[PDB]
Amino acid sequence: MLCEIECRALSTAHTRLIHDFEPRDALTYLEGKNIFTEDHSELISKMSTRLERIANFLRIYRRQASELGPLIDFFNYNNQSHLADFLEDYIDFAINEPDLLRPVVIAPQF
Amino acid sequence: MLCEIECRALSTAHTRLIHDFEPRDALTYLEGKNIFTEDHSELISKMSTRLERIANFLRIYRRQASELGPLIDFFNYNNQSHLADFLEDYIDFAINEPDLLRPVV
Amino acid sequence: RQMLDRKLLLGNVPKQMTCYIREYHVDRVIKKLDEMCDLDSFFLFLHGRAGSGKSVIASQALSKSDQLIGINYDSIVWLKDSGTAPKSTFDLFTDILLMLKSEDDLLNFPSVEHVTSVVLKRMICNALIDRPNTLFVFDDVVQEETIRWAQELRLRCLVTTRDVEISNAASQTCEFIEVTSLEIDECYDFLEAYGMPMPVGEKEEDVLNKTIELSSGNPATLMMFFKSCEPKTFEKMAQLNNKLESRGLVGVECITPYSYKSLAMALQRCVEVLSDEDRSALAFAVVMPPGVDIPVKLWSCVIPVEQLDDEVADRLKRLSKRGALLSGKRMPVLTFKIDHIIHMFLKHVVDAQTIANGISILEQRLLEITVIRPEDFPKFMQLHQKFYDSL
Amino acid sequence: RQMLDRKLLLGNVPKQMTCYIREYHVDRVIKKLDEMCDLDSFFLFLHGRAGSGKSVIASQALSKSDQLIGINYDSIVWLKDSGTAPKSTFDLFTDILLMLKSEDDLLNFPSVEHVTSVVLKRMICNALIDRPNTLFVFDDVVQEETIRWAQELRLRCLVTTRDVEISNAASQTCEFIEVTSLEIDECYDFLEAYGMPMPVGEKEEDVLNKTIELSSGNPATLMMFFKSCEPKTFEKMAQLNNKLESRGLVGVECITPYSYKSLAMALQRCVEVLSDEDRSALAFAVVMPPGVDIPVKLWSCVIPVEQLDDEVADRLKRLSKRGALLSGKRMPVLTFKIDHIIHMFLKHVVDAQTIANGISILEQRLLEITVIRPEDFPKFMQLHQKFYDSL
Ligand SMILES: Nc1ncnc2c1ncn2[C@@H]1O[C@H](COP(=O)(O)OP(=O)(O)OP(=O)(O)O)[C@@H](O)[C@H]1O
Ligand SMILES: Nc1ncnc2c1ncn2[C@@H]1O[C@H](COP(=O)(O)OP(=O)(O)OP(=O)(O)O)[C@@H](O)[C@H]1O
Ligand SMILES: [Mg+2]
Ligand SMILES: [Mg+2]
Repeated sequence: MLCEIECRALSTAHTRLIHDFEPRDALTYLEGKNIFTEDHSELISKMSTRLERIANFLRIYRRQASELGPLIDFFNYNNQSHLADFLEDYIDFAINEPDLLRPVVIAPQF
Repeated sequence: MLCEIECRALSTAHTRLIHDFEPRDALTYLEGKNIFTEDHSELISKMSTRLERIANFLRIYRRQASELGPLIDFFNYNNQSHLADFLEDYIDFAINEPDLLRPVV
Repeated sequence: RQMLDRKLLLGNVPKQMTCYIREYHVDRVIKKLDEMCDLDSFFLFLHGRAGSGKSVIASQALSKSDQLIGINYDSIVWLKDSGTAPKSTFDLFTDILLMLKSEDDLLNFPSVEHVTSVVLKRMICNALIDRPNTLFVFDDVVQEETIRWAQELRLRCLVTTRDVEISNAASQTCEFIEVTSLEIDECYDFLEAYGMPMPVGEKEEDVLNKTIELSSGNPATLMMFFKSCEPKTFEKMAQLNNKLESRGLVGVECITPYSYKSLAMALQRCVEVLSDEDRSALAFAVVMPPGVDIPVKLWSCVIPVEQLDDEVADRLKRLSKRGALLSGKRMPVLTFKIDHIIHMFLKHVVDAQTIANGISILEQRLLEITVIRPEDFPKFMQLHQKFYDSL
Repeated sequence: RQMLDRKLLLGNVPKQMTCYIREYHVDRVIKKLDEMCDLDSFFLFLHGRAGSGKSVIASQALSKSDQLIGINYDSIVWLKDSGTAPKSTFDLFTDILLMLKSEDDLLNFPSVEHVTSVVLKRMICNALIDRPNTLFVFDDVVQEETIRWAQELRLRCLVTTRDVEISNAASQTCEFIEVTSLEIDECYDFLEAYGMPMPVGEKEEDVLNKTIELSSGNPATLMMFFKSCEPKTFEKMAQLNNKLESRGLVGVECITPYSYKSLAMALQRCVEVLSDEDRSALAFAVVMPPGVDIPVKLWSCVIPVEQLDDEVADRLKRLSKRGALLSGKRMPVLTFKIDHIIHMFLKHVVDAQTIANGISILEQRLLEITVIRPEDFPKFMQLHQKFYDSL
């Protein structure tokens, strides 16, 4: 499982994961890095709308991974690096520099 | 682009690159050795906090250089040699030996 | 400012008052809430007398600043407690399970009631992962068991109550904001806001004053009185005040937004919960001058029960804490004061005969053998003869 | 350190205390548990007196060291027992079946009511596969049937209980850790932790040892005394001790993180479970010198039932091994002692008549032709006349 920090990130960066993203694109990369199952990919892969595949990808994902690695190491490869960069920035304004998360990486999207 | 070794180094020696360093100091030396662009230096040069200029210097850098040379050859000149020495030590405990950690504990 | 309203409505939060607002307090209930974000599982208590206006302030404190919802906390859950039965502390959480649930699967709602607590509790903290930093408002807590569970659920919530003792059972730190009686200057504003014959004449000013006195700043009962001004006349206000020191809130009772049309109906509940032996102590505390700073010994005279006359003080402190019925001033000397509002209700609901005997006992113990000092003058009935003759 | 909290919360484990933490013990409950990682289906008993603080220590022992959860055991299941009915030992396991179950299929959970014991038991050890490394905490056992269930299913257990004899039924791994009365030196720290005024004047210091002698190291009723001392002054403490010598624990009774407002309310339950004939023995213990090492024959005088006076001692041993109601020593001579707390409990509970009756019986057997030696002077010893006067 993740936690409040790693799940708060998937939620904060949600206005964005809706405008450009697709869970079908990540299913192959995750059945692989060992974080899914052949029913998992079935469940998220056959979904009429994308907000469905997205809400199932973010639900299923928060349970399966020991951390938020194999999803930054994916928006990179998928030419959606403007995404994996935002999330890695957010994970950094928490461990090393505390406090700075709310003024810097949280407010500019109110 | 770099790779996992050269990027694992910029990450391992990260507790340090936060306590004493500054991307403004290196921008001139890198627009020069041909590894940046006048928008690159603009993007990292106008940043309110340093952890911003640092995270952008380490993101932008990992894409641009064919290797991790023009950053050891900089902490040297910048009186921050205690840095370029740590990173050159790390690149050596992998360049001169074919053995590390495997998938373990 | 349109997303809030979506979130407010769905969290069952009432609309804030707009005509008149206790800014300082609303502005003090928002501040303390902002200070608590990183810290998880916290209690904010708005302890106050019955109808002291606590619940309205939570409506406003979550309705003025839009930061509280969206910026500081993602969602809101506002649930009214008012639980007295032992099943109530469990029933509240069943209503807090479906609240937290999705619009989908309210159809598949199971018999959660026929499920054990260890399941309702686990079942809640199992779905609570959906919403992080969730704020829960618990309008009107009477019992303490809820807190016991909540602390087992590592929960953070705002709390409107008339008592404060429950925190002792709790052990995760707490903060507090007391809804005091409406200050004199403030009241005026409240009236003007609601529109009242503007105070202008002397005898009238002196007549408008009397009004507040009886209410003694209780917002709810300051509303319940204002609604008795159909003629919109200060003269009428005088008339009502006169009716009060005789008939009591009963005559001034009226339909109001508040839960209790009559404040005596509210305070009832504050007199039932009261410790039984402690209940007696209070019951004989209706023989003292209203709104007067009066000594402990002078009280030792009417109150039931060696140099343990301190027992009088213990009752007066507990009674002042539970329901904030009483109030004790530490300095210069340990003295309490039966607020007119806290005084009239008891007077009308209790036994005059008890008070009569009570008054007798008072006089006796007094005989014994704003700077009042009956230390050397305990036996001073005439002092409040105006009050005593009433008995 | 964020994965634990996930695991603690889901295993329904309460938050560990922080103001005051025991050590040696917590460090002795962890050690023995590590030794038994290889061992399976073992019992750890935190046998101790009531309100003596056992349950809090399990909260801390599973909350300080993160190894216990993750390193030594994979998951935690902490369930409060408190079962008295015969259906209770079955009901506990129904709550331990859903605990062990998945978040999925709590909605599809069938009716355990129809499920029989052979089924609930088989049904549990059938799903227990998906949890090989699982520790179960059974806060507050007061029965043995549960121990039998555990022996049957081959299972691991931390156990908080007051009565230690329950383990006799089982024939598996059994170790023990006793939560003693808080030592004198320790107490100080506890109060210091709670910011109790610091001892300064000899007279004020005089009070210090006394409350302890009274509270005989009972954390709960120490917490209760603290909830009482709002003034926070040694004077307050003295006054409360006074109330107690005149009001028992009722005087110190108050709301607290304890499920119980009064300790007498707790100990009740320790006097109901008692063997009918053992109940009497306890009931007469009131007429004894409190916190005093006193001989068996001395007790033979008040206790109900020839050379077989050993039976009286038997009663004293059994009574001492059930919630630690009694306390006895072996050397120099077989003697017991009625902890001040239990003595007060007895005094306040037993028929006002019996107290005199018991002392009368003592007198009836008081005649015959710390190094107390009444073996040679029992007939003519009244060293506890002080206490005797209390009767
Ligand atoms: N700011 C306010 N503006 C207008 N009316 C108020 C205000 N505060 C209190 N009242 C009066 O009190 C009634 C509700 O009182 P409120 O619920 O705010 O007090 P309370 O402390 O919650 O009492 P309880 O604890 O019994 O819920 C309203 O119907 C109104 O008559
Ligand atoms: N380490 C501690 N720190 C603070 N309070 C304590 C501590 N230990 C015991 N207490 C007091 O005892 C109460 C709970 O006692 P606890 O549950 O630990 O004892 P217990 O042996 O479980 O009693 P029972 O067997 O009846 O459950 C707390 O509310 C607190 O007042
Ligand atoms: Mg209300
Ligand atoms: Mg307990």
